[PDB]
Amino acid sequence: DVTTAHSDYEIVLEGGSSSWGKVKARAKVNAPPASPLLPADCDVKLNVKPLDPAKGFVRISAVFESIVDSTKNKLTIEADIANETKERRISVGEGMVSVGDFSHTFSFEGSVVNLFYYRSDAVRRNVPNPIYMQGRQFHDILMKVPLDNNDLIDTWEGTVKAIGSTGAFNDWIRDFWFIGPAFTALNEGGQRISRIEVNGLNTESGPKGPVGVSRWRFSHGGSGMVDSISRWAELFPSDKLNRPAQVEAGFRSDSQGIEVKVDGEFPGVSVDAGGGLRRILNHPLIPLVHHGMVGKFNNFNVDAQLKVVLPKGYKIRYAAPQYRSQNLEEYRWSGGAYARWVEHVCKGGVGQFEILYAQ
Amino acid sequence: SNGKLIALAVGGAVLMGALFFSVSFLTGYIPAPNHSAILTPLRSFMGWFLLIFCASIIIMGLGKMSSAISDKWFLSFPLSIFVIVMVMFLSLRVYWEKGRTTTVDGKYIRTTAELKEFLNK
Amino acid sequence: SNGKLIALAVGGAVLMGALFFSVSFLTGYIPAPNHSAILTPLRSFMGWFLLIFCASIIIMGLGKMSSAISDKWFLSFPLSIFVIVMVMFLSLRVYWEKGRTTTVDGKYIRTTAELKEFLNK
Amino acid sequence: ETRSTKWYQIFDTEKLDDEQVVGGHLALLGVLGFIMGIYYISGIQVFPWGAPGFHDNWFYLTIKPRMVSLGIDTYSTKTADLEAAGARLLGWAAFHFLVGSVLIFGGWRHWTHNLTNPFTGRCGNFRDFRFLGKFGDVVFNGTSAKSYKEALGPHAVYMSLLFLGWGIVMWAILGFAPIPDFQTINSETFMSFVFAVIFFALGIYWWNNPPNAAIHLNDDMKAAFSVHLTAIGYINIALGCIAFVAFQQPSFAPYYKELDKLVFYLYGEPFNRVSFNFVEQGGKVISGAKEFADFPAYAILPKSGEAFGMARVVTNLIVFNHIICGVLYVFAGVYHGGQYLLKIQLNGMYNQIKSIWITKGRDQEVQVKILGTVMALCFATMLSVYAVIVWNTICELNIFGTNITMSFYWLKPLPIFQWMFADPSINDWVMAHVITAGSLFSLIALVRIAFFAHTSPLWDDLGLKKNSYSFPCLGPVYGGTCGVSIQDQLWFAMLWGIKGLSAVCWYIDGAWIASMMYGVPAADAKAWDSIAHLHHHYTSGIFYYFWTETVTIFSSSHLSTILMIGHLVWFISFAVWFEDRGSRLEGADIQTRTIRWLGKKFLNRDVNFRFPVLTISDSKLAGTFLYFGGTFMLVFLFLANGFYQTNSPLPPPV
Amino acid sequence: VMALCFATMLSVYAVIVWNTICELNIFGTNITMSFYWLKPLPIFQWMFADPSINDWVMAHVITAGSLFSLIALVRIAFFAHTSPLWDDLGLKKNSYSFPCLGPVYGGTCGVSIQDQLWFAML
Amino acid sequence: DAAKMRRFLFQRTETRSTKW
Ligand code: BCL
Ligand code: BCL
Ligand code: BCL
Ligand code: BCL
Ligand code: BCL
Ligand code: BCL
Ligand code: CLA
Ligand SMILES: CCCCCCCCCCCCCCCC(=O)OC[C@@H](CO[C@H]1O[C@@H](CO)[C@H](O)[C@@H](O)[C@@H]1O)OC(=O)CCCCCCCCCCCCCCC
Ligand SMILES: CCCCCCCCCCCCCCCC(=O)OC[C@@H](CO[C@H]1O[C@@H](CO)[C@H](O)[C@@H](O)[C@@H]1O)OC(=O)CCCCCCCCCCCCCCC
Ligand code: SF4
Ligand SMILES: [Ca+2]
Repeated sequence: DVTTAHSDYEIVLEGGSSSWGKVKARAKVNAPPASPLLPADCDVKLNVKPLDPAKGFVRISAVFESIVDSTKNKLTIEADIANETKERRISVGEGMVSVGDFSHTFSFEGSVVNLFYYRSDAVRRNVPNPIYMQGRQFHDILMKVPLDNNDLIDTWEGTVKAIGSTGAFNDWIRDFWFIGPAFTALNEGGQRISRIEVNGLNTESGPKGPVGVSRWRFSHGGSGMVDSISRWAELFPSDKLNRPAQVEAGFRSDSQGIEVKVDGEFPGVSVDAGGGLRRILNHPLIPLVHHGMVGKFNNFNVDAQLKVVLPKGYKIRYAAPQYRSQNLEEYRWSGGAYARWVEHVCKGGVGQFEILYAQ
Repeated sequence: SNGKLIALAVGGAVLMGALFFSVSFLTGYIPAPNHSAILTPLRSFMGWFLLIFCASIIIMGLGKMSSAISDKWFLSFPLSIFVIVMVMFLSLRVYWEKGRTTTVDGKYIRTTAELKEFLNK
Repeated sequence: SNGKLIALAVGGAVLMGALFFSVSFLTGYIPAPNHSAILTPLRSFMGWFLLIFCASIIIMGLGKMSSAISDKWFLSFPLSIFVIVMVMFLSLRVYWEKGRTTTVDGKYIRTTAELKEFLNK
Repeated sequence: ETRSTKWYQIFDTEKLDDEQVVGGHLALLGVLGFIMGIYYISGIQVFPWGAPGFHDNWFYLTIKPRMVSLGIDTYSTKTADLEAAGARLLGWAAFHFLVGSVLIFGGWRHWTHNLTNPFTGRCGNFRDFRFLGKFGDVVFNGTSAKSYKEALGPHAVYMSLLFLGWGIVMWAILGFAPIPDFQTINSETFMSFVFAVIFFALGIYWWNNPPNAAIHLNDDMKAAFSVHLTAIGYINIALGCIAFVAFQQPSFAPYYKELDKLVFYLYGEPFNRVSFNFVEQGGKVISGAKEFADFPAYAILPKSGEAFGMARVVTNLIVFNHIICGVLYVFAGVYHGGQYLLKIQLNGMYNQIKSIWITKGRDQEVQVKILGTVMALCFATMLSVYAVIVWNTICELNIFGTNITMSFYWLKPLPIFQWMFADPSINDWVMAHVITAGSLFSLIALVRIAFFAHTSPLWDDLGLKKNSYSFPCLGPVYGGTCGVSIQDQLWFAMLWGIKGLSAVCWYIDGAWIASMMYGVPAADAKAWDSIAHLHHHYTSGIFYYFWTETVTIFSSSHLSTILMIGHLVWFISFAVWFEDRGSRLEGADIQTRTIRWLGKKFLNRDVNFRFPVLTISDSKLAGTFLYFGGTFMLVFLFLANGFYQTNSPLPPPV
Repeated sequence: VMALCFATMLSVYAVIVWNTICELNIFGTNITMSFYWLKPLPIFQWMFADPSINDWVMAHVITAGSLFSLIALVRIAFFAHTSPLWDDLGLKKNSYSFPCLGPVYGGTCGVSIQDQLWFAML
Repeated sequence: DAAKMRRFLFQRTETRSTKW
């Protein structure tokens, strides 16, 4: 008849100008995953360390350790992203991609440009909390993959041959880049992927072995739903990185269901809301719109508890849905309206849940 | 499990009953007092037919519900069992026996001493 | 199977014999008439010990002869077996019972009329 | 990963959460209240309106001495005092119907996670709650238990609350004030308050400090459920032991001993018979001959309680019930526990558990030594006592030129223990050693489940693992490997247990155990009562028990139907327990083809059935159930046929 | 053989069970409703002294008791090496005293002819 | 001692052999 979800959430925030918050999330679901291969398990690790305050540069790391249908898959990234201007942001990094007995490394020199179709004062004035901002992003990519394996060489030779013989390579590459249902995800979040542009595909010798080099540049536009475009300044609290921040998560999946664990501190959890009042950051829309894609296949009953811990002297001025209980410094959400909003947002809804806490 | 399959069972039962009734008119058995010659065989066959029929339905009925029980029967099965037990105790006092043991006069005997006196006289 | 292996069996049986022999004093039981207090546990212990010894020897003996029986036992085994029933039948009429029973005077009873009449007198 | 989609694994701990468990337990206590309210209606001797009541049933006899003790039921021979009693039983039956309906409602919504009440229009949280408003806020600092360990304090509190409630109920509704003297029912109210104080204090000490013992039990529901069942079974065995000593104490005479003086009319007991030519008319019997002529045609006849010995029959039916179950639950606690030890050995969490309840038996070296001590002590005891019983049997049958003088009549429990038996005799020395041997025997199958769930000293030698708990065997390899899983070792604990489970039935029915043959008309069978100065005449010997006890079974048309049904069920276990599973699989194939061929030739339409056959593991399951159910469907007849031990011994026949 | 064994073990057992139920007055039935009128036909009456239902049942019990143990004998005669099931399961009965092939196929214990001999004695 | 132990079970097997 029905299934059941059980989940636990937790946000601990500091006082003053600090935007630092600790987030812990535990979930357990009893329906099969939409993945056409099971069991599929996955652990992800993100760590960001500030290099220098004046430059604004930071070192970000990412490790992916996932076993898919008994096939070990690992992707590693180490990069140096910094703020150049309000719309440009350059990143220099290295990474490794290993699948079973296959592995290849890569080095990239990249910059992302983000522009808003309009910037009007009246919107800013008349709007206290703007959700949708219309925009576009442009990526400059200089990939450096050494052709160590027999297979790498063949993938490169084939790629060059394909470009040479097929005029529609810029268009049909979007059918490869977004594999299975990721392509349908594009239309779902109101995101348009423009055709890639190959500046150059030149083999350059390296001390180790021949290095296939690609210099490409692409763009993609968001109707407003996309958070990378609508929220470009908020997803990189580099200047608020006074101390190293880490987000650690992982999940297990198979015919029986999904088990998920998430934990970590980072800045930007709390943002100014006006009139001296602070507020939890607006929920990302892309994750909700992307989970409604797989969350609408099994009728489920929700068992979710959201424990929010505020700073000393800091109480909430307003929340909808209202906290079921309060216990001193901490406030609790469970049941009633909140476990309707959870069923709303776990199936793809993006309805607002706002908490305002003032000193 | 339609048409002739169930047709066959009814035909077989009728044939067995006729054979049991027929054999008697030639078995040469003296009938019991105040009993019909045609009735004795008919009553005996019905009792024999019911025992196999009851055993057969119970065997397939338990089999039908052994592979068709789940989490959904968590409340219904325990309630149905209680209902059968309840309609059973009522039968003890509404069909099997009406009231507790009483004498022709309508008196009761609930003590060993009262019984002992009854036994002697 | 030498020295201490057999000594443990014999010593173990002996020490056990004292336990019951010592337990009887601890029990302080009222003995059967015309039967010594020391004698009752010794008699009980020997019978129990003989029963366990007999079971162990029968099992070991069957195991020893079960795999050792070949073509050479074709005549000896069948002759030895008549040598168990033979010595047993003789023992039955020599040790177990002496003669077909007769009355204290020495008369015999082999007829129902004699049994119908002898019992009356 | 062996299949678990069987119909009898639907309610497994793997398929349920903590919230569902609570719902499952509640969804049964409500049913239990509905059951308890039917054992009360049936016990109405005369209706409130004056119509005659219900004939005696065994389901109400085992609770009648309790309702008499609490005042709901009376032993009065007068209908006026027996007409009020009927009204009360109706009150408590209707009351248990109402409270049961609440617990089922509070179990259906608990099971469906739907904890919403219409009057308050607010849904409660299972993860955290105040617990009965302010009462819980003052005691649990406004919070709820977050784990099984943290649930001990709140769970203990609940027990104190329940005890306090029972005490208030006895004082206010049943009128028993708490007088602290232990010869009256009024002491069950005094100790209902002392216990409510001990538990509440104990429930606060465990809430402030949660227990760290068996920390791994918090992680798995089945691990904790099995330790509770190994504990509940021992508790139940203790309750059976205590109810035997207490129910025949002088202070319990007004409730258990009083049954002897009454006349009982059990259903299915001998009734007034009639002639073949019987034609009953309304006004009078015509041209018919009816037996007794003191009751109406087909009326259950009376039965003298004193002759029947109902005070000890009811004591036995209750004492044995809480022991037949207590040992079943100990067996299941080890089974469902080793069922969890297989998982931690498969996913490998066993070597990292620091609990001394798992760490103590880590090494195989100790395992063989522990099992080698249970095995050696069972041998030295099941032999020492069997040879005594066999020797006593030989001595009194005058076999091998021996007499009842050479028997073990002088052997009896030591003076230190004599207080444990009303009348000390070899029948008591043997029974203690039989239970000791009967426990160490079935303990071997239990130590095996605890230690050899996955790998044994032999399988580690043979290079094999026991991947499942319900795998019948590994083929005919190495001469054969059948019955090696822990589910099969559970069966060999239930099957081996039937001996000590029968040494209890025999010993509480007043039978002789020190000899296979006691009381038969043979050389020295009737010379026991005087050779050992027995103050009681035991009903019969181990073998002669079946002959004497069954004289009353054959006289009853319902006790004899049980005898037939119970035997029919038991031998059918041979069909699924013998090594004929391959033969059944072939046979069925012939039956399917034969039926297909008969249908084909006989009817134009061809209909096939593909006859099914159970698997060995599915065979050993139905096998033990048919063997155990059949073996104790008939043990009931020994206890319910009457208690026929007497306090007058027999002089030697000579 | 199996069909005859079934139609005769169920026809005579239900008579014995029914007679038992009628004699114990279970389900309000008197010995009058039992098969006391069923006895061997007149043609066979010479085989018995004081012919009765005790004689009709005994003939059918032996008939059922022979056809029952005959099933284990027809299987020794016909399935010594192979059976319709093991030709289906692609197996050979190499031997007369092999216990089972192991847990496989829900298990296959008691399939040799020595075991079928045991099920004829039992 | 595994080998020596297995030579025994092998001395009592389900395969064809000579019996008393
Ligand atoms: C997903 C939506 C957008 C996207 C969003 C962004 C954003 C936002 C920016 C980049 C920028 C970059 N993008 Mg892009 N990018 C996309 C598609 C691509 C593709 C592709 C395979 O098609 C490529 C090759 C690139 C390439 C690049 C790099 C040149 C550059 C730095 C990446 C990096 O270091 O990641 C690191 C490697 C990872 C695996 C990180 C993954 C992080 C995930 C997505 C979010 C984790 C944060 C979590 C929610 C909160 C954590 C807090 C902790 C403190 C970390 N983009 C799509 C279209 N891209 C960056 C830039 O401006 O460079 C100048 C940057 O700021
Ligand atoms: C009978 C001998 C053993 C026994 C042997 C087995 C076996 C064998 C099995 C279980 C299984 C189960 N046992 Mg156990 N179990 C016993 C005593 C208990 C007791 C108790 C009353 O104290 C409880 C609460 C449990 C609990 C449970 C569940 C964890 C699980 C699934 C139950 C189910 O779906 O039943 C069926 C559901 C029904 C509605 C049918 C009626 C069941 C009634 C309510 C009694 C419940 C207990 C009974 C033994 C369940 C199994 C019946 C089968 C015919 C064997 N066992 C005793 C100790 N148990 C299964 C499992 O998954 O184990 C890991 C399993 O395979
Ligand atoms: C709970 C499910 C059912 C129910 C099922 C039963 C059952 C089952 C029985 C009764 C019986 C009784 N019930 Mg009722 N009963 C229910 C609801 C009620 C309510 C109520 C408040 O609604 C009342 C007043 C009663 C009243 C009564 C009495 C007429 C009678 C004797 C009770 C007794 O001895 O209590 C004493 C109770 C306590 C002292 C509470 C404490 C019990 C403790 C927790 C158990 C410890 C035992 C053991 C040692 C555990 C050890 C492990 C731990 C170390 C503790 N019932 C509901 C509807 N009722 C009994 C009967 O008829 O006997 C003939 C009986 O056996
Ligand atoms: C005998 C009653 C049963 C039971 C039957 C019910 C019933 C009936 C209802 C609930 C419902 C509720 N159950 Mg429950 N439930 C039991 C045990 C618990 C326990 C526990 C582990 O002790 C907890 C935390 C809960 C949790 C909850 C609440 C959050 C929820 C609230 C709605 C409502 O009407 O609330 C009022 C209750 C609260 C706000 C919680 C605090 C008070 C206590 C815990 C409530 C249970 C009854 C109480 C223990 C009875 C007396 C015990 C005495 C010793 C006699 N139940 C008790 C033992 N449960 C509701 C539901 O499902 O609605 C659809 C509901 O109406
Ligand atoms: C002569 C010694 C008898 C004997 C006579 C008694 C007497 C007498 C009493 C008990 C009683 C008891 N017996 Mg005992 N008991 C024996 C052997 C055993 C064995 C055993 C398997 O070894 C066990 C587990 C028990 C168990 C028990 C307890 C139920 C109880 C504990 C006190 C006790 O023994 O006090 C007294 C103990 C001793 C005087 C010495 C005990 C010596 C130990 C036990 C070594 C003997 C074992 C022996 C090696 C077995 C032989 C095996 C061979 C190798 C074939 N007995 C031997 C066979 N037993 C008491 C009770 O309540 O009975 C109802 C009691 O009064
Ligand atoms: C009313 C018919 C009764 C019956 C009543 C009698 C009577 C009466 C006599 C015998 C006697 C005999 N019975 Mg018969 N017998 C029946 C069925 C069987 C079956 C069988 C398994 O089908 C067998 C193998 C036997 C075997 C035998 C021989 C021992 C002997 C042979 C002569 C004979 O039958 O003459 C008479 C035969 C008939 C009048 C008709 C026979 C009909 C055929 C044989 C089958 C009947 C239908 C079948 C049973 C349908 C049942 C299907 C089930 C519902 C599944 N009977 C049925 C149940 N049987 C004689 C003897 O010596 O007894 C001691 C004897 O006097
Ligand atoms: C009453 C007990 C009983 C019954 C009815 C059967 C019946 C059967 N056995 Mg089994 N068997 C039993 C005991 C029993 N056996 C025991 C104790 C053992 C161990 C030695 C075996 C060992 C065994 C083996 C090894 C094999 C069978 C096989 C068979 C089947 C072949 C015979 C046939 O086709 O029709 C025979 C005739 C009938 C069945 C007529 C029906 C008789 C009555 C009316 C059945 C209904 C009564 C029943 C007890 C009701 C239960 C009530 C409940 C309260 C218990 C048959 C279904 C073979 C087979 O093909 O397996 C499928 C096979 O290979 N038997
Ligand atoms: C299933 C697997 C294993 C089997 C064990 C499980 C079942 C055990 C369930 C206990 C069974 C008891 C039943 C009810 C208690 C009862 O009877 O108590 C009274 C009393 C006699 O009372 C009177 O009874 C009359 C009946 O004839 C007499 O005529 C009269 O003379 C006598 O006075 O009995 C004892 O003293 C009890 C003896 C046994 C002594 C226990 C010894 C065991 C202790 C030592 C260790 C054992 C455990 C070893 C480890 C496994
Ligand atoms: C391994 C499985 C099988 C086991 C072995 C079975 C072989 C035995 C073979 C049956 C024979 C028994 C032998 C002893 C002879 C004996 O009794 O003969 C006399 C007479 C009665 O004599 C008197 O007996 C009194 C005792 O109460 C009475 O009170 C009195 O009234 C009556 O006159 O019995 C018959 O007429 C014999 C009935 C059975 C009728 C045989 C029907 C079988 C024939 C048909 C086919 C059967 C085979 C089917 C194929 C397998
Ligand atoms: S008969 Fe059964 S237990 Fe024996 S070897 Fe074959 S499958 Fe295993
Ligand atoms: Ca008895």
